[PDB]
Amino acid sequence: ELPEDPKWEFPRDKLTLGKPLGEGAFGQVVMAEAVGIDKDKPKEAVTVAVKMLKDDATEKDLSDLVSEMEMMKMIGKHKNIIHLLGACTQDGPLYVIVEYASKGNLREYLRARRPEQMTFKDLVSCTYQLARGMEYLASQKCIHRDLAARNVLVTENNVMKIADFGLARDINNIDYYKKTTNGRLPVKWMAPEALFDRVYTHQSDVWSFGVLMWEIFTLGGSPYPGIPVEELFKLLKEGHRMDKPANCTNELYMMMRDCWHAVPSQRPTFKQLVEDLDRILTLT
Amino acid sequence: LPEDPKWEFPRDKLTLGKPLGEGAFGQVVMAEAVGIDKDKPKEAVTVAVKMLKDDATEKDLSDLVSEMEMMKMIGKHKNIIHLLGACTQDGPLYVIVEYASKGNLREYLRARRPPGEQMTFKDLVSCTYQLARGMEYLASQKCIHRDLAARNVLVTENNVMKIADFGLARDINNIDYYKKTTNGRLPVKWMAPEALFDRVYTHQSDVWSFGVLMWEIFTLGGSPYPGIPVEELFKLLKEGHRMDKPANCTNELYMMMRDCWHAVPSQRPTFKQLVEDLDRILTLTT
Repeated sequence: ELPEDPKWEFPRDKLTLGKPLGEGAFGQVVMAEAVGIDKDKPKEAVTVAVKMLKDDATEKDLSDLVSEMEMMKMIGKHKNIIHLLGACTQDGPLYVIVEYASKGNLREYLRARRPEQMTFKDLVSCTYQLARGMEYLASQKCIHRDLAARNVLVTENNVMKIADFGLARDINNIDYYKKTTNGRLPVKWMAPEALFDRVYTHQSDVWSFGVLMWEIFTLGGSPYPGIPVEELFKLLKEGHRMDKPANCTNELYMMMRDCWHAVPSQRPTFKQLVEDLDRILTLT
Repeated sequence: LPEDPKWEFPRDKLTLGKPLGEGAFGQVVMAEAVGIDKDKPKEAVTVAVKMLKDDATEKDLSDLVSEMEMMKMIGKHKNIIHLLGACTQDGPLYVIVEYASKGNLREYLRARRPPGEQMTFKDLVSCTYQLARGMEYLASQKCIHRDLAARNVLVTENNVMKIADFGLARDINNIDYYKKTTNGRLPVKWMAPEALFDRVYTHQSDVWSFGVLMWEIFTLGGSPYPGIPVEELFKLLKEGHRMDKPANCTNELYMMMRDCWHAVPSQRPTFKQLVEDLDRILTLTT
Protein backbone atom coordinates (compact mmCIF):
# COMPACT_ATOMS: atom_id res chain seq x y z
CA GLU A 1 0.00 0.00 0.00
CA LEU A 2 2.77 2.44 0.94
CA PRO A 3 6.27 2.57 -0.65
CA GLU A 4 9.28 2.23 1.63
CA ASP A 5 11.23 5.36 2.54
CA PRO A 6 13.86 4.10 5.06
CA LYS A 7 15.31 7.55 5.78
CA TRP A 8 12.02 8.76 7.25
CA GLU A 9 10.67 5.51 8.70
CA PHE A 10 10.37 5.33 12.48
CA PRO A 11 9.94 2.08 14.47
CA ARG A 12 6.38 1.64 15.73
CA ASP A 13 7.64 -0.05 18.91
CA LYS A 14 9.43 3.12 20.06
CA LEU A 15 6.38 5.39 19.84
CA THR A 16 3.89 5.88 22.69
CA LEU A 17 0.69 7.78 21.87
CA GLY A 18 -0.75 10.12 24.49
CA LYS A 19 -3.62 12.58 24.87
CA PRO A 20 -5.32 13.96 21.72
CA LEU A 21 -4.48 17.50 20.64
CA GLY A 22 -7.54 18.02 18.45
CA GLU A 23 -9.59 16.60 15.57
CA GLY A 24 -9.10 18.14 12.14
CA ALA A 25 -10.42 18.28 8.58
CA PHE A 26 -8.92 15.01 7.36
CA GLY A 27 -7.07 13.86 10.44
CA GLN A 28 -6.43 13.62 14.14
CA VAL A 29 -3.41 14.80 16.16
CA VAL A 30 -2.19 13.31 19.45
CA MET A 31 0.67 14.03 21.81
CA ALA A 32 3.28 11.27 21.95
CA GLU A 33 6.63 10.14 23.30
CA ALA A 34 9.17 9.03 20.67
CA VAL A 35 12.36 7.30 21.80
CA GLY A 36 15.50 8.07 19.81
CA ILE A 37 13.62 10.14 17.22
CA ASP A 38 16.68 12.43 17.49
CA LYS A 39 19.25 10.03 16.07
CA ASP A 40 22.06 11.67 18.07
CA LYS A 41 20.15 10.74 21.26
CA PRO A 42 19.16 7.05 20.73
CA LYS A 43 17.82 6.66 24.28
CA GLU A 44 16.08 10.01 24.74
CA ALA A 45 12.28 10.13 24.79
CA VAL A 46 11.12 13.15 22.81
CA THR A 47 7.65 14.64 23.07
CA VAL A 48 6.19 14.84 19.58
CA ALA A 49 2.92 15.27 17.73
CA VAL A 50 1.45 12.45 15.69
CA LYS A 51 -1.07 12.92 12.91
CA MET A 52 -3.25 9.99 11.92
CA LEU A 53 -6.61 9.22 10.35
CA LYS A 54 -9.82 9.63 12.34
CA ASP A 55 -11.99 6.57 12.96
CA ASP A 56 -14.45 7.84 10.34
CA ALA A 57 -11.66 8.56 7.86
CA THR A 58 -12.33 8.45 4.11
CA GLU A 59 -10.11 7.24 1.29
CA LYS A 60 -9.49 10.89 0.38
CA ASP A 61 -8.46 11.61 3.98
CA LEU A 62 -5.71 9.02 3.66
CA SER A 63 -4.68 10.43 0.29
CA ASP A 64 -4.46 13.88 1.91
CA LEU A 65 -2.45 12.65 4.89
CA VAL A 66 -0.06 10.84 2.53
CA SER A 67 0.28 13.95 0.39
CA GLU A 68 0.87 16.15 3.43
CA MET A 69 3.69 13.87 4.57
CA GLU A 70 5.31 13.87 1.13
CA MET A 71 5.20 17.68 1.02
CA MET A 72 6.91 17.96 4.39
CA LYS A 73 9.65 15.64 3.13
CA MET A 74 10.39 17.80 0.09
CA ILE A 75 10.25 21.10 1.97
CA GLY A 76 13.16 20.47 4.31
CA LYS A 77 14.00 22.18 7.59
CA HIS A 78 13.56 25.82 8.49
CA LYS A 79 13.21 27.65 11.79
CA ASN A 80 9.73 28.92 10.97
CA ILE A 81 8.09 25.81 9.56
CA ILE A 82 6.79 22.92 11.65
CA HIS A 83 9.23 20.08 11.05
CA LEU A 84 8.67 16.46 9.99
CA LEU A 85 10.45 14.04 12.34
CA GLY A 86 9.55 10.68 10.85
CA ALA A 87 6.72 8.30 10.08
CA CYS A 88 5.32 4.81 10.60
CA THR A 89 4.22 3.77 7.11
CA GLN A 90 4.93 0.04 6.88
CA ASP A 91 2.45 -2.64 7.93
CA GLY A 92 0.33 -0.67 10.36
CA PRO A 93 -1.66 2.60 10.43
CA LEU A 94 -0.08 5.73 8.97
CA TYR A 95 1.60 7.98 11.55
CA VAL A 96 3.16 11.30 10.59
CA ILE A 97 5.45 12.42 13.43
CA VAL A 98 6.14 16.15 13.59
CA GLU A 99 7.61 18.45 16.22
CA TYR A 100 5.33 19.46 19.07
CA ALA A 101 4.45 23.13 19.61
CA SER A 102 3.47 23.53 23.26
CA LYS A 103 1.46 26.72 22.82
CA GLY A 104 -1.06 25.81 20.10
CA ASN A 105 -2.03 27.66 16.94
CA LEU A 106 -1.35 31.38 16.59
CA ARG A 107 -5.01 32.40 16.58
CA GLU A 108 -5.59 30.89 20.03
CA TYR A 109 -2.22 32.13 21.26
CA LEU A 110 -3.09 35.72 20.33
CA ARG A 111 -6.71 35.68 21.53
CA ALA A 112 -5.53 34.52 24.96
CA ARG A 113 -3.05 37.40 25.20
CA ARG A 114 -5.56 40.20 24.64
CA PRO A 115 -5.49 43.08 27.19
CA GLU A 116 1.46 38.15 29.11
CA GLN A 117 -0.09 40.70 26.73
CA MET A 118 1.48 41.13 23.26
CA THR A 119 3.58 44.20 22.45
CA PHE A 120 3.72 45.94 19.09
CA LYS A 121 7.24 44.57 18.65
CA ASP A 122 6.03 41.02 19.37
CA LEU A 123 3.43 41.32 16.62
CA VAL A 124 5.99 42.61 14.12
CA SER A 125 8.30 39.78 15.16
CA CYS A 126 5.66 37.06 14.65
CA THR A 127 4.99 38.54 11.23
CA TYR A 128 8.67 38.74 10.29
CA GLN A 129 9.20 35.11 11.28
CA LEU A 130 6.25 33.93 9.21
CA ALA A 131 7.35 36.03 6.23
CA ARG A 132 10.79 34.42 6.47
CA GLY A 133 9.15 31.00 6.64
CA MET A 134 7.15 31.69 3.48
CA GLU A 135 10.17 33.07 1.62
CA TYR A 136 11.92 29.75 2.20
CA LEU A 137 8.83 27.75 1.27
CA ALA A 138 8.48 29.70 -1.97
CA SER A 139 12.14 29.09 -2.85
CA GLN A 140 11.40 25.37 -2.44
CA LYS A 141 8.78 25.75 -5.20
CA CYS A 142 6.01 25.01 -2.72
CA ILE A 143 2.66 26.77 -2.53
CA HIS A 144 0.90 26.41 0.82
CA ARG A 145 -2.65 27.38 -0.26
CA ASP A 146 -3.99 27.33 3.31
CA LEU A 147 -2.17 30.15 5.08
CA ALA A 148 -3.97 31.39 8.23
CA ALA A 149 -3.35 32.02 11.95
CA ARG A 150 -5.03 28.74 12.90
CA ASN A 151 -2.40 27.01 10.72
CA VAL A 152 0.55 28.54 12.51
CA LEU A 153 1.80 26.90 15.68
CA VAL A 154 3.88 28.48 18.43
CA THR A 155 6.57 26.59 20.35
CA GLU A 156 7.54 26.88 23.99
CA ASN A 157 10.12 29.46 22.84
CA ASN A 158 7.39 31.48 21.15
CA VAL A 159 8.83 30.59 17.74
CA MET A 160 6.32 30.79 14.87
CA LYS A 161 5.85 27.57 12.86
CA ILE A 162 3.99 27.44 9.56
CA ALA A 163 1.97 24.23 9.69
CA ASP A 164 -0.88 22.27 8.14
CA PHE A 165 0.47 21.24 4.74
CA GLY A 166 -2.65 19.25 3.84
CA LEU A 167 -3.35 21.43 0.79
CA ALA A 168 0.27 22.30 -0.03
CA ARG A 169 1.52 21.56 -3.55
CA ASP A 170 4.61 21.74 -5.71
CA ILE A 171 4.22 24.87 -7.85
CA ASN A 172 3.96 22.65 -10.94
CA ASN A 173 1.49 20.17 -9.44
CA ILE A 174 -1.67 22.23 -9.95
CA ASP A 175 -4.44 21.53 -12.47
CA TYR A 176 -4.94 24.95 -14.09
CA TYR A 177 -8.32 26.17 -15.38
CA LYS A 178 -10.09 23.05 -14.16
CA LYS A 179 -13.48 23.83 -12.59
CA THR A 180 -12.54 21.93 -9.41
CA THR A 181 -9.20 23.66 -8.77
CA ASN A 182 -8.73 25.45 -5.43
CA GLY A 183 -12.20 24.23 -4.47
CA ARG A 184 -11.15 23.28 -0.94
CA LEU A 185 -9.38 26.50 0.06
CA PRO A 186 -11.02 28.62 2.79
CA VAL A 187 -12.67 31.52 0.93
CA LYS A 188 -11.79 34.41 3.29
CA TRP A 189 -8.05 33.72 2.99
CA MET A 190 -8.10 32.98 -0.72
CA ALA A 191 -6.66 35.10 -3.53
CA PRO A 192 -9.29 36.11 -6.11
CA GLU A 193 -7.47 34.44 -9.05
CA ALA A 194 -7.61 31.12 -7.22
CA LEU A 195 -11.32 31.03 -8.01
CA PHE A 196 -11.84 33.34 -10.99
CA ASP A 197 -8.97 31.94 -13.05
CA ARG A 198 -8.44 28.62 -11.28
CA VAL A 199 -4.68 29.09 -10.88
CA TYR A 200 -2.38 29.30 -7.86
CA THR A 201 1.09 30.83 -7.57
CA HIS A 202 3.39 32.17 -4.87
CA GLN A 203 1.64 35.50 -5.37
CA SER A 204 -1.57 33.76 -4.27
CA ASP A 205 0.08 32.81 -0.95
CA VAL A 206 1.14 36.47 -0.61
CA TRP A 207 -2.53 37.46 -0.65
CA SER A 208 -3.17 34.94 2.13
CA PHE A 209 -0.21 36.31 4.08
CA GLY A 210 -1.94 39.68 3.96
CA VAL A 211 -4.98 38.17 5.65
CA LEU A 212 -2.68 36.46 8.15
CA MET A 213 -1.10 39.85 8.96
CA TRP A 214 -4.55 41.27 9.63
CA GLU A 215 -5.30 38.35 11.95
CA ILE A 216 -2.03 38.97 13.77
CA PHE A 217 -2.58 42.68 14.40
CA THR A 218 -6.20 42.15 15.42
CA LEU A 219 -4.86 39.59 17.91
CA GLY A 220 -6.76 36.72 16.32
CA GLY A 221 -9.70 38.58 14.84
CA SER A 222 -12.03 37.05 12.25
CA PRO A 223 -11.43 38.34 8.72
CA TYR A 224 -14.24 40.24 6.97
CA PRO A 225 -16.38 40.39 10.16
CA GLY A 226 -20.11 40.34 9.47
CA ILE A 227 -19.62 39.51 5.79
CA PRO A 228 -20.93 36.08 4.75
CA VAL A 229 -18.67 33.84 2.71
CA GLU A 230 -21.32 33.76 0.00
CA GLU A 231 -20.96 37.42 -0.85
CA LEU A 232 -17.23 37.98 -0.33
CA PHE A 233 -15.88 37.52 -3.85
CA LYS A 234 -18.46 39.89 -5.30
CA LEU A 235 -17.24 42.55 -2.85
CA LEU A 236 -13.60 41.70 -3.56
CA LYS A 237 -14.12 42.23 -7.28
CA GLU A 238 -15.73 45.59 -6.46
CA GLY A 239 -12.62 46.50 -4.50
CA HIS A 240 -13.68 45.91 -0.91
CA ARG A 241 -10.73 45.35 1.45
CA MET A 242 -10.62 45.00 5.23
CA ASP A 243 -10.03 48.22 7.17
CA LYS A 244 -6.86 48.97 9.11
CA PRO A 245 -6.41 47.31 12.56
CA ALA A 246 -5.92 49.61 15.57
CA ASN A 247 -2.73 48.03 16.94
CA CYS A 248 -1.51 48.43 13.41
CA THR A 249 0.85 51.01 11.96
CA ASN A 250 -0.10 52.87 8.73
CA GLU A 251 2.99 51.40 7.11
CA LEU A 252 2.17 47.83 8.11
CA TYR A 253 -1.38 48.31 6.86
CA MET A 254 -0.10 49.56 3.50
CA MET A 255 1.81 46.28 3.38
CA MET A 256 -1.42 44.33 3.93
CA ARG A 257 -3.06 46.33 1.14
CA ASP A 258 -0.13 45.59 -1.18
CA CYS A 259 -0.60 41.88 -0.43
CA TRP A 260 -4.26 42.33 -1.41
CA HIS A 261 -3.46 43.93 -4.73
CA ALA A 262 -5.93 42.65 -7.37
CA VAL A 263 -3.16 42.01 -9.92
CA PRO A 264 -1.00 39.08 -8.70
CA SER A 265 2.25 40.41 -10.14
CA GLN A 266 1.66 43.77 -8.43
CA ARG A 267 1.75 42.19 -4.97
CA PRO A 268 5.14 42.10 -3.27
CA THR A 269 7.22 38.92 -3.15
CA PHE A 270 7.97 37.18 0.13
CA LYS A 271 11.58 38.27 -0.39
CA GLN A 272 10.51 41.92 -0.27
CA LEU A 273 8.17 41.42 2.71
CA VAL A 274 11.06 39.95 4.69
CA GLU A 275 13.25 42.93 3.78
CA ASP A 276 10.69 45.58 4.73
CA LEU A 277 9.71 43.67 7.84
CA ASP A 278 13.33 43.22 8.90
CA ARG A 279 13.77 46.98 8.51
CA ILE A 280 10.63 47.79 10.50
CA LEU A 281 11.46 45.25 13.21
CA THR A 282 15.00 46.59 13.54
CA LEU A 283 13.61 50.12 13.89
CA THR A 284 11.16 48.88 16.51
CA LEU B 1 -28.64 30.54 -6.75
CA PRO B 2 -31.86 29.99 -8.77
CA GLU B 3 -35.18 31.08 -7.28
CA ASP B 4 -37.52 28.46 -5.80
CA PRO B 5 -40.51 30.37 -4.29
CA LYS B 6 -42.23 27.32 -2.78
CA TRP B 7 -39.24 26.66 -0.50
CA GLU B 8 -38.09 30.23 0.04
CA PHE B 9 -38.49 31.67 3.54
CA PRO B 10 -38.43 35.35 4.72
CA ARG B 11 -35.14 36.23 6.43
CA ASP B 12 -36.97 38.71 8.66
CA LYS B 13 -39.16 35.84 9.89
CA LEU B 14 -36.11 33.89 11.08
CA THR B 15 -34.24 34.39 14.35
CA LEU B 16 -30.94 32.55 14.80
CA GLY B 17 -30.17 31.23 18.26
CA LYS B 18 -27.61 29.08 20.05
CA PRO B 19 -25.38 26.85 17.87
CA LEU B 20 -25.83 23.07 17.93
CA GLY B 21 -22.49 22.11 16.41
CA GLU B 22 -19.98 22.83 13.64
CA GLY B 23 -19.64 20.11 11.02
CA ALA B 24 -17.88 18.80 7.93
CA PHE B 25 -19.00 21.50 5.49
CA GLY B 26 -21.48 23.43 7.60
CA GLN B 27 -22.77 24.80 10.87
CA VAL B 28 -26.12 24.08 12.51
CA VAL B 29 -27.83 26.58 14.81
CA MET B 30 -31.16 26.52 16.64
CA ALA B 31 -33.63 29.20 15.56
CA GLU B 32 -37.23 30.44 15.61
CA ALA B 33 -39.17 30.52 12.36
CA VAL B 34 -42.40 32.50 12.55
CA GLY B 35 -45.08 31.12 10.26
CA ILE B 36 -43.03 28.34 8.66
CA ASP B 37 -46.00 26.10 9.47
CA LYS B 38 -48.53 27.85 7.27
CA ASP B 39 -51.23 26.30 9.46
CA LYS B 40 -50.21 28.62 12.30
CA PRO B 41 -48.90 31.63 10.28
CA LYS B 42 -48.13 33.59 13.46
CA GLU B 43 -46.64 30.65 15.35
CA ALA B 44 -42.92 30.67 16.12
CA VAL B 45 -41.65 27.16 15.42
CA THR B 46 -38.31 26.02 16.80
CA VAL B 47 -36.13 24.77 13.95
CA ALA B 48 -32.58 23.87 13.01
CA VAL B 49 -30.57 25.95 10.55
CA LYS B 50 -27.54 24.75 8.64
CA MET B 51 -25.20 27.32 7.11
CA LEU B 52 -21.58 27.75 6.03
CA LYS B 53 -18.82 28.17 8.61
CA ASP B 54 -16.69 31.34 8.51
CA ASP B 55 -13.80 29.27 7.11
CA ALA B 56 -15.96 27.63 4.43
CA THR B 57 -14.56 26.58 1.07
CA GLU B 58 -16.22 26.75 -2.34
CA LYS B 59 -16.76 23.00 -2.08
CA ASP B 60 -18.57 23.37 1.25
CA LEU B 61 -21.06 25.70 -0.39
CA SER B 62 -21.88 23.40 -3.30
CA ASP B 63 -22.12 20.54 -0.79
CA LEU B 64 -24.75 22.43 1.22
CA VAL B 65 -26.65 23.45 -1.91
CA SER B 66 -26.57 19.81 -2.96
CA GLU B 67 -27.81 18.58 0.42
CA MET B 68 -30.66 21.09 0.19
CA GLU B 69 -31.64 19.98 -3.30
CA MET B 70 -31.50 16.33 -2.25
CA MET B 71 -33.84 16.98 0.65
CA LYS B 72 -36.24 18.80 -1.69
CA MET B 73 -36.60 15.69 -3.89
CA ILE B 74 -36.92 13.08 -1.15
CA GLY B 75 -40.25 14.17 0.23
CA LYS B 76 -41.86 13.80 3.63
CA HIS B 77 -41.39 10.76 5.82
CA LYS B 78 -41.61 9.93 9.51
CA ASN B 79 -38.05 8.59 9.72
CA ILE B 80 -36.24 11.16 7.63
CA ILE B 81 -35.26 14.62 8.84
CA HIS B 82 -37.52 17.00 6.90
CA LEU B 83 -36.62 20.15 4.98
CA LEU B 84 -38.90 22.98 6.15
CA GLY B 85 -37.62 25.92 4.12
CA ALA B 86 -34.65 27.99 3.02
CA CYS B 87 -33.18 31.47 2.63
CA THR B 88 -31.32 31.30 -0.67
CA GLN B 89 -31.80 34.82 -2.01
CA ASP B 90 -29.86 38.01 -1.27
CA GLY B 91 -27.77 36.84 1.67
CA PRO B 92 -26.10 33.80 3.26
CA LEU B 93 -27.56 30.38 2.50
CA TYR B 94 -29.72 29.05 5.34
CA VAL B 95 -31.13 25.55 5.10
CA ILE B 96 -33.98 25.38 7.58
CA VAL B 97 -34.81 21.87 8.71
CA GLU B 98 -36.89 20.11 11.34
CA TYR B 99 -35.43 20.43 14.85
CA ALA B 100 -34.45 17.22 16.70
CA SER B 101 -34.14 17.93 20.42
CA LYS B 102 -32.21 14.80 21.44
CA GLY B 103 -29.26 15.10 19.04
CA ASN B 104 -27.62 12.35 17.02
CA LEU B 105 -28.23 8.67 17.76
CA ARG B 106 -24.61 7.96 18.72
CA GLU B 107 -24.58 10.59 21.48
CA TYR B 108 -28.14 9.58 22.39
CA LEU B 109 -27.23 5.91 22.92
CA ARG B 110 -23.90 6.49 24.67
CA ALA B 111 -25.70 8.80 27.11
CA ARG B 112 -28.21 6.02 27.86
CA ARG B 113 -25.60 3.36 28.65
CA PRO B 114 -26.04 1.40 31.92
CA PRO B 115 -24.23 2.95 34.91
CA GLY B 116 -22.32 -0.33 34.94
CA GLU B 117 -33.17 6.60 30.97
CA GLN B 118 -31.55 3.30 29.91
CA MET B 119 -32.43 1.68 26.58
CA THR B 120 -34.60 -1.42 26.76
CA PHE B 121 -34.01 -4.27 24.32
CA LYS B 122 -37.26 -3.39 22.58
CA ASP B 123 -36.13 0.24 22.26
CA LEU B 124 -33.08 -0.98 20.35
CA VAL B 125 -35.18 -3.13 18.01
CA SER B 126 -37.68 -0.29 17.56
CA CYS B 127 -34.87 2.10 16.71
CA THR B 128 -33.50 -0.32 14.11
CA TYR B 129 -36.97 -0.93 12.69
CA GLN B 130 -37.62 2.80 12.26
CA LEU B 131 -34.38 3.33 10.38
CA ALA B 132 -35.09 0.35 8.12
CA ARG B 133 -38.42 1.97 7.22
CA GLY B 134 -36.71 5.27 6.50
CA MET B 135 -34.19 3.55 4.21
CA GLU B 136 -36.89 1.50 2.53
CA TYR B 137 -38.64 4.76 1.73
CA LEU B 138 -35.40 6.41 0.61
CA ALA B 139 -34.60 3.53 -1.72
CA SER B 140 -38.10 3.71 -3.23
CA GLN B 141 -37.35 7.36 -3.96
CA LYS B 142 -34.31 6.23 -6.00
CA CYS B 143 -31.98 7.81 -3.45
CA ILE B 144 -28.76 6.33 -2.08
CA HIS B 145 -27.62 7.89 1.20
CA ARG B 146 -24.00 6.63 1.09
CA ASP B 147 -23.19 8.00 4.55
CA LEU B 148 -25.37 5.93 6.87
CA ALA B 149 -24.16 5.90 10.48
CA ALA B 150 -25.39 6.51 14.05
CA ARG B 151 -23.89 10.02 14.09
CA ASN B 152 -25.99 10.78 11.00
CA VAL B 153 -29.29 9.88 12.66
CA LEU B 154 -31.24 12.42 14.69
CA VAL B 155 -33.63 11.68 17.55
CA THR B 156 -36.69 13.83 18.30
CA GLU B 157 -38.30 14.73 21.60
CA ASN B 158 -40.52 11.64 21.30
CA ASN B 159 -37.72 9.28 20.24
CA VAL B 160 -38.70 9.11 16.56
CA MET B 161 -35.57 8.17 14.54
CA LYS B 162 -34.65 10.64 11.81
CA ILE B 163 -32.17 9.86 9.03
CA ALA B 164 -30.19 13.03 8.38
CA ASP B 165 -27.09 14.50 6.77
CA PHE B 166 -27.79 14.10 3.05
CA GLY B 167 -24.56 15.83 2.09
CA LEU B 168 -23.32 12.72 0.24
CA ALA B 169 -26.68 11.29 -0.88
CA ARG B 170 -27.34 11.02 -4.62
CA ASP B 171 -30.07 10.05 -7.04
CA ILE B 172 -29.34 6.49 -8.14
CA ASN B 173 -28.26 7.85 -11.55
CA ASN B 174 -25.98 10.66 -10.31
CA ILE B 175 -22.90 8.49 -9.66
CA ASP B 176 -19.96 7.84 -12.01
CA TYR B 177 -19.49 4.08 -12.07
CA TYR B 178 -15.92 2.83 -12.42
CA LYS B 179 -14.14 6.17 -11.89
CA LYS B 180 -11.11 6.04 -9.59
CA THR B 181 -12.45 8.99 -7.61
CA THR B 182 -15.97 7.70 -7.02
CA ASN B 183 -16.89 7.05 -3.37
CA GLY B 184 -13.60 8.60 -2.26
CA ARG B 185 -15.29 10.68 0.45
CA LEU B 186 -17.25 7.97 2.25
CA PRO B 187 -16.23 6.86 5.77
CA VAL B 188 -14.38 3.59 5.21
CA LYS B 189 -15.59 1.70 8.31
CA TRP B 190 -19.24 2.07 7.19
CA MET B 191 -18.63 1.42 3.49
CA ALA B 192 -19.46 -1.63 1.37
CA PRO B 193 -16.41 -3.23 -0.35
CA GLU B 194 -17.79 -2.79 -3.91
CA ALA B 195 -17.94 0.98 -3.32
CA LEU B 196 -14.15 1.02 -3.37
CA PHE B 197 -13.19 -2.09 -5.35
CA ASP B 198 -15.61 -1.52 -8.23
CA ARG B 199 -16.44 2.17 -7.86
CA VAL B 200 -20.21 1.60 -7.99
CA TYR B 201 -22.96 2.33 -5.46
CA THR B 202 -26.44 0.86 -5.10
CA HIS B 203 -29.18 0.38 -2.52
CA GLN B 204 -27.43 -2.85 -1.51
CA SER B 205 -24.33 -0.79 -0.66
CA ASP B 206 -26.56 1.16 1.76
CA VAL B 207 -27.77 -2.01 3.50
CA TRP B 208 -24.14 -2.94 4.16
CA SER B 209 -23.84 0.42 5.92
CA PHE B 210 -27.15 -0.28 7.62
CA GLY B 211 -25.54 -3.40 9.11
CA VAL B 212 -22.78 -1.32 10.70
CA LEU B 213 -25.42 1.10 11.98
CA MET B 214 -27.19 -1.89 13.57
CA TRP B 215 -23.95 -2.83 15.28
CA GLU B 216 -23.57 0.73 16.58
CA ILE B 217 -27.10 0.55 17.94
CA PHE B 218 -26.74 -2.70 19.83
CA THR B 219 -23.35 -1.68 21.26
CA LEU B 220 -25.13 1.47 22.48
CA GLY B 221 -22.90 3.67 20.35
CA GLY B 222 -19.72 1.62 20.13
CA SER B 223 -17.07 2.32 17.49
CA PRO B 224 -17.04 -0.16 14.63
CA TYR B 225 -14.04 -2.47 14.24
CA PRO B 226 -12.47 -1.50 17.59
CA GLY B 227 -8.68 -1.67 17.50
CA ILE B 228 -8.64 -1.98 13.73
CA PRO B 229 -7.16 0.99 11.80
CA VAL B 230 -9.03 2.13 8.70
CA GLU B 231 -6.04 1.48 6.45
CA GLU B 232 -6.08 -2.22 7.35
CA LEU B 233 -9.85 -2.82 7.25
CA PHE B 234 -10.38 -3.85 3.64
CA LYS B 235 -7.62 -6.45 3.70
CA LEU B 236 -9.32 -8.07 6.69
CA LEU B 237 -12.77 -7.81 5.09
CA LYS B 238 -11.56 -9.58 1.95
CA GLU B 239 -10.15 -12.24 4.27
CA GLY B 240 -13.58 -12.77 5.80
CA HIS B 241 -13.34 -10.71 9.01
CA ARG B 242 -16.62 -9.30 10.35
CA MET B 243 -17.39 -7.60 13.66
CA ASP B 244 -18.36 -9.87 16.55
CA LYS B 245 -21.84 -10.12 18.05
CA PRO B 246 -22.71 -7.21 20.37
CA ALA B 247 -23.44 -8.36 23.91
CA ASN B 248 -26.94 -6.84 23.85
CA CYS B 249 -28.45 -8.67 20.89
CA THR B 250 -29.82 -12.07 19.95
CA ASN B 251 -28.13 -14.48 17.58
CA GLU B 252 -31.04 -13.76 15.27
CA LEU B 253 -30.33 -10.02 15.17
CA TYR B 254 -26.61 -10.73 14.77
CA MET B 255 -27.37 -13.01 11.82
CA MET B 256 -29.23 -10.07 10.28
CA MET B 257 -26.13 -7.86 10.69
CA ARG B 258 -23.98 -10.57 9.14
CA ASP B 259 -26.37 -10.92 6.20
CA CYS B 260 -26.04 -7.17 5.62
CA TRP B 261 -22.27 -7.71 5.44
CA HIS B 262 -22.35 -10.28 2.61
CA ALA B 263 -19.53 -9.86 0.10
CA VAL B 264 -22.05 -10.25 -2.73
CA PRO B 265 -24.44 -7.23 -2.79
CA SER B 266 -27.40 -9.22 -4.16
CA GLN B 267 -27.02 -11.74 -1.34
CA ARG B 268 -27.66 -9.01 1.26
CA PRO B 269 -31.29 -8.49 2.25
CA THR B 270 -33.27 -5.59 0.79
CA PHE B 271 -34.55 -2.84 3.05
CA LYS B 272 -38.06 -4.21 2.60
CA GLN B 273 -36.96 -7.62 3.92
CA LEU B 274 -35.17 -5.93 6.81
CA VAL B 275 -38.33 -4.03 7.69
CA GLU B 276 -40.42 -7.21 7.70
CA ASP B 277 -38.03 -9.16 9.91
CA LEU B 278 -37.56 -6.27 12.31
CA ASP B 279 -41.33 -5.75 12.41
CA ARG B 280 -41.69 -9.43 13.35
CA ILE B 281 -38.92 -9.38 15.92
CA LEU B 282 -40.25 -6.17 17.44
CA THR B 283 -43.82 -7.49 17.63
CA LEU B 284 -42.96 -10.90 19.10
CA THR B 285 -40.81 -9.15 21.71
CA THR B 286 -43.79 -7.03 22.76
